[PDB]
Amino acid sequence: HLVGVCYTEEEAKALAEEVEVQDGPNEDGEMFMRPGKLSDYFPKPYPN
Amino acid sequence: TDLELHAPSYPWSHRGLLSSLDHTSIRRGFQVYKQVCSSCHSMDYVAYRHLVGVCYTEEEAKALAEEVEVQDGPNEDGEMFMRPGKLSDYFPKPYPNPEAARAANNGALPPDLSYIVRARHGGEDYVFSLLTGYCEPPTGVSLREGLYFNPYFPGQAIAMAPPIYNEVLEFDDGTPATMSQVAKDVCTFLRWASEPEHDHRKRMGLKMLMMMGLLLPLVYAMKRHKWSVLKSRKLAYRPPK
Amino acid sequence: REFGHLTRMRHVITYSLSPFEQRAFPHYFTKGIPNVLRRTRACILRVAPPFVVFYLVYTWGTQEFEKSKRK
Amino acid sequence: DPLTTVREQCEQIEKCIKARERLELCDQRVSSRSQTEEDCTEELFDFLHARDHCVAHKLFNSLK
Amino acid sequence: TNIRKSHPLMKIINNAFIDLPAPSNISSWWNFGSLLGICLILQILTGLFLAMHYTSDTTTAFSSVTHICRDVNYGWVIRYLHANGASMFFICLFIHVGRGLYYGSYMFLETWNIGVVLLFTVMATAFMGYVLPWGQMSFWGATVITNLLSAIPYIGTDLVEWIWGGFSVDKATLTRFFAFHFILPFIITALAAVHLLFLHETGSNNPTGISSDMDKIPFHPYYTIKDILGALFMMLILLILVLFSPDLLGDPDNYTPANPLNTPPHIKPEWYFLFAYAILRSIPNKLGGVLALVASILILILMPMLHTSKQRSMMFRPLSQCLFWMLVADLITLTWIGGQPVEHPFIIIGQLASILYFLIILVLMPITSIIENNLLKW
Ligand code: HEC
Ligand code: HEM
Ligand code: HEM
Ligand SMILES: Cc1cc(C)c2nc(SCc3c(C)cccc3-n3nnn(C)c3=O)sc2c1
Ligand SMILES: Cc1cc(C)c2nc(SCc3c(C)cccc3-n3nnn(C)c3=O)sc2c1
Repeated sequence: HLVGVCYTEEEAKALAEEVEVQDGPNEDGEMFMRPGKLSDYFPKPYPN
Repeated sequence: TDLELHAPSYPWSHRGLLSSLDHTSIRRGFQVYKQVCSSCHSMDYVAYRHLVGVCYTEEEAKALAEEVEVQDGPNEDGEMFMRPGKLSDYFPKPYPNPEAARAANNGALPPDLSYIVRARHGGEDYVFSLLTGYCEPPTGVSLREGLYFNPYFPGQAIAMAPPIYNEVLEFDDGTPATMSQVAKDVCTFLRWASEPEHDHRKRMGLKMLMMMGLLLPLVYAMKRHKWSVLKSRKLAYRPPK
Repeated sequence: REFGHLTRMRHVITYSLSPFEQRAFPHYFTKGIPNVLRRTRACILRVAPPFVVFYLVYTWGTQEFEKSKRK
Repeated sequence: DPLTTVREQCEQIEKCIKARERLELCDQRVSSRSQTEEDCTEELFDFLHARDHCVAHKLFNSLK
Repeated sequence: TNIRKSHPLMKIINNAFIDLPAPSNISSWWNFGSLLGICLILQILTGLFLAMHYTSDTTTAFSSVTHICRDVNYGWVIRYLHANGASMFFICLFIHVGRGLYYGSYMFLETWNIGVVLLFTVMATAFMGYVLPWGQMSFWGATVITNLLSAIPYIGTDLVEWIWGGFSVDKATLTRFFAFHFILPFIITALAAVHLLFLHETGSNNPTGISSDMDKIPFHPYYTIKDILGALFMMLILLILVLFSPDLLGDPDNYTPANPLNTPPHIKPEWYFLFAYAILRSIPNKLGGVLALVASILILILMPMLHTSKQRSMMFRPLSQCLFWMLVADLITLTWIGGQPVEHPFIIIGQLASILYFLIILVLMPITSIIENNLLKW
């Protein structure tokens, strides 16, 4: 939502990179982790 | 080149217009599902509460699903709790992690079984002729490393090993457990799984036929009463001579 | 188009009886059977021979699909 | 055990020995030349159709 | 005074249903017009129940239909009423059209031309609804139509990437299929009111073809009781199907979810679209296939000007009656061929019966009526 408002698309992927997130389940693994995909909402600040 | 073979018709005890399902043969058929398959097959749409009043007492049913503990979501001071199953849980999925469940099966995903007799041209007559129709190849047909010959399958090459042979299970009421007694009970169960309203629709169909039998011959009597004025009239033509 | 404005008619008389003066079933299976045997004899030779042609094409059609396979 | 009883008793019928006749009449004839594409998966079906039609009429008495 | 004749609302009801002059010799082939109006109201109320629990998304479309048959109370009876009520609609509609063709009712020109429009709009409605459950015939039925709908020469490929939401099949794909399917039955209702407004100008035809102003009877009570009785006999037959055989007319292959990767062994539409499908597969072209499919419904509008007989109905014409049931036995042939696979016997039979459907209507019927005129000396 910030592309064309205050940032370009690069400067926006590279800011979603700055925090890695907790993705879902897959075979030969677990619910794994990964950096931001630019389709992610802003990361929440309290477990529950 | 090779071709079709169609299943014959068996006299099941629910093939009548008003015939119900045997609720004891459903009970013996859930145990063949929960101990012979469910290591290869899912039942994604059926829960444990769907079996209260069909084959198990609510308690006898809550005593099952204690037997399996299942993952639940994240909670505070936790991340992946585990807990015994409740009544609102669906039946557990066999091959954990999906699709790519083809490796345990030579690249043959084993299908979901919640709609399997409803989604086949032949119903439970097809799922009886295939489980008891496993045989040897004829003179010179081809076979891969992990596939078998079965005449009641479209290309005769099934990628499922014969899963019932004899004495594969022990029923808890003393019924002998031969090859034909089993697969008669996972055809009765798995017909209830496709069509769980089977017995309710056949008893509403009787309370509709008896009541139409009152209402219909008596609107027909009202019709014949009005139309008798026209059906009995006479006409004369008397022009001047 | 209402009732007293439809056509012009002269010299015809109508006699009718009340519905409560009549029997419900004067003749039901003693004229009902020979009258439908007259109405069936009038229609049969116009309606039946096209459907005897669909039968002979269905029977020949589902007999050259079986013998195409296995010699 | 009840199935193997029924399946053997109905394997001696005027349609199922008449099918077994052509089956081993052709079973013997495939294996000779070893460069042949001929199967007899056909021939098996004519026998299994004739036999399983008679099994279905008699098997469900002996069960449950 | 008489309040049936002076009240502003009760006047309209009295002129349309109570004091209407009607012929006295009307058969039970004239029952199927009000049966069609019962079948339309039934599909609307039942469909408005299913639309509160359906989800139009290609990941949860098949799963929201299994949920109503298992979880929601009385959802299984209402779902199979809707699927079997649509077969009931199409069997009454084919009786209705065949009646007006045998007895010459197409001479009511404004009533016949509104009817040909109504026939297109119910066929397009029933196509959109069979996409919505999204099993393996909703999938391979949707793609067969829309790669045949890319053979329109100048605007064709513009229209195929509009109905999927822009795309291939996704979550926003079946929102347009669903919104068309919601709206069209309410336009069918408005076209059926105009349909009856033009028939009120002449009244009805009758089985003899001859005008009957000298023999009218009031509509109430003679055809109010005869139409109630036929509607009860139709609700009996529909419930025999819902409660004793709810899967008899469908196909088992639509209980498998849609998979572009898996494979269905055959492609078979519903029974009431099987005659049009057999005409398509007889044309080795994709522009001449969609033309001959649309020309098989649009040939009905040429029936008023192809009429060369001195008489109106077929009751007194014995040679025209042999040709009428040659045409019915040819639509039975095209229904059987449409559900068979494409091999040698069913490929020549299918195209020799697509020729006979156009040869009877356009050539053999207008010549046979002139031979009959000449044997009666006009
Ligand atoms: C350990 C493996 C395994 C077990 C146990 C197993 N199956 Fe299968 N089954 C398969 C595989 C693999 C397939 C897919 C077959 C294929 O594609 O060739 C299959 C397919 C099927 C099909 C579908 C055939 C078709 O036409 O699609 C039915 C029905 C079936 N199994 C019934 C059962 C029943 C009933 C049981 C037990 C009571 C059972 N299976 C147990 C491996 C198994
Ligand atoms: C949803 C669709 C339809 C509805 C609700 C409907 C309704 C009716 C009704 C109630 C009547 C009067 C009673 C009767 O004769 O049965 C009628 C008559 C008629 N309809 Fe329809 N109809 C529909 C579709 C069609 C179609 C598809 C056609 C033709 C292509 C058509 C042509 C006619 C004709 C010609 C008449 C007058 C027949 C006569 O009096 O002999 N209608 N319709
Ligand atoms: C002339 C009227 C109609 C016809 C002929 C018709 C026909 C159909 C058909 C054939 C299906 C496929 C069902 C199946 O085979 O499983 C369907 C589905 C459906 N229809 Fe209709 N329909 C009509 C009116 C409506 C209306 C007015 C609505 C909504 C307001 C509606 C809502 C739905 C819904 C939600 C489905 C969901 C899928 C399902 O339930 O199977 N229908 N319709
Ligand atoms: C039970 C019931 C109730 C109602 C309210 C009803 N209404 C009709 S529509 C009547 C009509 C109109 C309005 C205009 C022109 C012709 C006809 N008409 N003439 N003969 N026939 C068979 C006709 O339908 S059927 C029917 C059945
Ligand atoms: C005017 C008109 C419009 C349309 C759009 C139309 N379409 C058909 S055939 C569609 C079909 C196929 C090819 C294959 C599988 C299933 C279905 N199918 N789709 N819906 N229903 C009820 C089906 O049977 S004729 C026809 C006539």
